[PDB]
Amino acid sequence: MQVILLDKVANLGSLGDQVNVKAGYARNFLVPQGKAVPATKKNIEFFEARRAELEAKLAEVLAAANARAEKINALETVTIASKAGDEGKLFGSIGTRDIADAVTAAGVEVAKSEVRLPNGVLRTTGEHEVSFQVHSEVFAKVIVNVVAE
Amino acid sequence: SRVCQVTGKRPVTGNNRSHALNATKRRFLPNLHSHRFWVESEKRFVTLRVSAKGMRVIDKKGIDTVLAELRARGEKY
Amino acid sequence: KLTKRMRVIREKVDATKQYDINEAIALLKELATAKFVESVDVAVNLGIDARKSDQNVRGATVLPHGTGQVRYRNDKNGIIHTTIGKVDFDADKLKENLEALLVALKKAKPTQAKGVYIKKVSISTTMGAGVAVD
RNA sequence: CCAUAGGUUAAUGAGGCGAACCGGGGGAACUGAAACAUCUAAGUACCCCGAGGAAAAGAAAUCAACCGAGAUUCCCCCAG
RNA sequence: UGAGCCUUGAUGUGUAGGAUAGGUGGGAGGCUUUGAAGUGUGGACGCCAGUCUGCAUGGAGCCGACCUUGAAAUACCACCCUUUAAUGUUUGAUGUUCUAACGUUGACCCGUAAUCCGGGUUGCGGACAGUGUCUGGUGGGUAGUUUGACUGGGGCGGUCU
RNA sequence: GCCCGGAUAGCUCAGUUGGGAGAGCAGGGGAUUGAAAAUCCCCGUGUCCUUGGUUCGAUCCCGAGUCCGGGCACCA
Ligand SMILES: [Mg+2]
Ligand SMILES: [Mg+2]
Ligand SMILES: [Mg+2]
Ligand SMILES: [Mg+2]
Repeated sequence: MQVILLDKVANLGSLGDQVNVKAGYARNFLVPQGKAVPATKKNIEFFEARRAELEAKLAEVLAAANARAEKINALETVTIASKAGDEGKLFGSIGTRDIADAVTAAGVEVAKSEVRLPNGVLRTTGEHEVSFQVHSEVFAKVIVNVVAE
Repeated sequence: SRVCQVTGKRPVTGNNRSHALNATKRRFLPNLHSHRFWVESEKRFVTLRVSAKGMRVIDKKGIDTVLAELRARGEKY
Repeated sequence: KLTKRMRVIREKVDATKQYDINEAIALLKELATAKFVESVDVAVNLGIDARKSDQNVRGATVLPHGTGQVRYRNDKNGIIHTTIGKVDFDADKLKENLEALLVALKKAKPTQAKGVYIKKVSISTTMGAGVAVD
């Protein structure tokens, strides 16, 4: 398939490229969430006419994401309370949901797609480093606390 | 019924010719597959029972044109 | 090991790609670099499987330009190496010199020879690199 | 959230029956071959959907042969 | 990771032979001050005879015509062979991770007075499974049939030109 | 019809991208032991399936043929 990128894709290229992409990749991933559009001549000319204002919105979105990363890094006041047992054993688990609830109560309605965790899900009491991906290049680090209430 | 919703491909009937040319009635079925298509103009996911050819037709024309043809000829999706 | 003479030879000849006779015989004209006159040599990894006994070829050819009667016999690897004159001979006449060699080579095609009869022909002088002929 | 799904009301229309003929979706076997499987019966019987007074088809991406004809349908030859 | 292809290396020990004779064709000029015969130093292979490679100094020397041989020098050049190593390139096998197709006969919410269905949230699985077309094997589960004539009855035997 | 494998000493099997025909078991003789066995020593194998060719030389590298097999193909 010939498709026109709408965004910075990891391996395809930058905003605007006629790349020969596989049909499944374009149909199921690139097109549904706005990242690419088919290489129809109508779309090609329509994209080449208005192209200049796309990088403007892209740059302002990237700047906003960079600002969000600094904001959530500076917040760093995250606490989750759950009834846990002795020996630092957490009965249940603190998940991305609880993390998103705490960062919602702290900052601005942070969703649960950007939040990232290692293979483990912090099943023990302690302070853990939580990863956030506001953008494709944004790497944010958050400190959390858990209470065995 | 095994009917492609885009191309109207229906199961057809033919023969099973053997080496001795014995013929027994058989059926050719369309390669149908339920699929969810991202309809951007209404921000929806429309589910269609479509064959592979019909999916390729949607690929060429665009989902909007195919849905326009559908709701023009009835066959509510 | 490698010397300036050999690196300039491989700089003059890019044998990784094929060449046509019209300019490849001019490549041999410019490869003529020795204190003494050299002799032009041609090697074809010819397609007959001389490893098959009946596919062996024996032939002869009289050349108008001289060196003028030459003989040739295929080896086990299936490669014909022949010299058909000196290097100072003009490129034009050497062209029809190897063309006469080529037609004398085709006239003796064995019926058992299955596959491409002429896999490739390369030309090289006494101290020159192999240039493919097309 | 919007929206959409869904719900209610109003208007319009359809339902079913019917001989044959017609278009389409499926589709045998007995039989013949002096047995039988390719083939035949036969796209016949039968089932189903769809209509109309008719239906279907129809204005060449057709034939022809270097001359030409000029949509479709039906009849007689061609021709067993 | 295999395997194909290109390019660079190493690679060749029977007998006389100087000694670790790859094959063919051309062919004594070529190597060399931009470091030659040498001299100490680490290994690769090995038939334990040896060949090749890195480093140190050297500042022009070195290879052959001959004894032999099926085969000549082993000065050199080109093609290629058996094997092996490296780069590059091509296809192929797995294995791992991911989610977005797809599955969900997991949970929750809604249409809704609903153990259907459909939508939504979510979990799990995940390019697997499953299905469509084609294809090798299997397939009395099912179907259509065949299973000769002569003959002191038929069968058995025998026979058939 | 196609593809592949095998034929080597009495037996069973190695053998190298060609440079001399092997190895076990069998057989014979010898040794040991009172005697025997088991061990130990010595001995002697061959159209290398056949035939032609390559080669300076062929078990090998081919061509052709015989037999033994394995798989596949096969609508006068
Ligand atoms: Mg009959
Ligand atoms: Mg039966
Ligand atoms: Mg019958
Ligand atoms: Mg009878």
